[PDB]
Amino acid sequence: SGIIPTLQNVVATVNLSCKLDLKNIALRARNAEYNPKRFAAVIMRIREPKTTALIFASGKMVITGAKSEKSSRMAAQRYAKIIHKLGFNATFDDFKIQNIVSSCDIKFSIRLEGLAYAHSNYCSYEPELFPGLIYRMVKPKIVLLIFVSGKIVLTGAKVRDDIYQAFNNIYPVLIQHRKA
Amino acid sequence: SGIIPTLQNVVATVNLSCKLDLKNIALRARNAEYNPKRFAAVIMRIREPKTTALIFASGKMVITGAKSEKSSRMAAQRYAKIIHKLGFNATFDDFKIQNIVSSCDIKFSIRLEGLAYAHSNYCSYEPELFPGLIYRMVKPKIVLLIFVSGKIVLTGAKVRDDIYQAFNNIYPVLIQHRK
Repeated sequence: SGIIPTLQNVVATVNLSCKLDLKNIALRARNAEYNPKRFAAVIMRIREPKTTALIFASGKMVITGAKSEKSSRMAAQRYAKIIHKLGFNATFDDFKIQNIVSSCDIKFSIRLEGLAYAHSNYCSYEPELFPGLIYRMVKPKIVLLIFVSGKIVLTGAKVRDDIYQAFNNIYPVLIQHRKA
Repeated sequence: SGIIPTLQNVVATVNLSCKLDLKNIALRARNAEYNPKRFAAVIMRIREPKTTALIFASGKMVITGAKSEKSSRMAAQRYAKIIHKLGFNATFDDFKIQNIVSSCDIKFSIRLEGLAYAHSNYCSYEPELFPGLIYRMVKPKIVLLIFVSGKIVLTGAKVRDDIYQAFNNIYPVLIQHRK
């Protein structure tokens, strides 16, 4: 856990050109399952690197678990190829990153009460209801979760640059609220 | 905990017209303390209803703990009156609600994974990092925290109406992911 945000998860979507028989994908695929009472999609997993694909009846596919935009796109391509080798007429259309989650560690403790009451129109802190402080940044559009320990989670990014920009914005605020 | 959002906390600010001696407020006030190494403001509390005021050297005051907009304003007025009775020349200027937090309970469990992967551009779910699902609503501007238990917390509202509208918006999504 470094000071510069490390990507923890990238979620992407792609549209397959055709409707897929989910039960049959689960039957033929070596590492895919379909239990519609547990989850309304085929769950298919690749081991290296570790990702998961959620394959919906509509032909939409969600790819999750990747640690970068590049790794997300490569994973999506691999799942498409797996589905094509199973005999379905899918195409790879409209790949799009939907969310990027990241974290960092400033290595000092934060007095969350001080931060919350100094910036009450941008954040919420209610430890009875949730742990840590929720900061809604507007420029860029990022939601930060700020913890007493100095761990920071940044959510909602669509491109990496917004993650870094958001952290550059918040850092001088965090330093103002350091505690022992 | 009802289905309609109940306000849990209202945070407001007001500007006092004058700089205040924080040590002296803490000395003279029956229920106020000042420990600058612990918190950089006077902390003053009134018992009924329970609220807390944070009084800053700049003359800015934050009022917290109120359960409605009306109770927030009445509390702010009471703190101002307390400060005025202590001998400071403060005025009550620019009262403003900054945040309203609320909660409700839909009384069924939610498959958070289903909601997250159906709406991944609006929400984040990473239980290794945080509990429950964080949903950033745009219209109105509200952040919702959605828990497996069916408890919902709505944050970031400036007026009550936005809380209700945000919950009206999310409810049909939650019902789609019941477990």
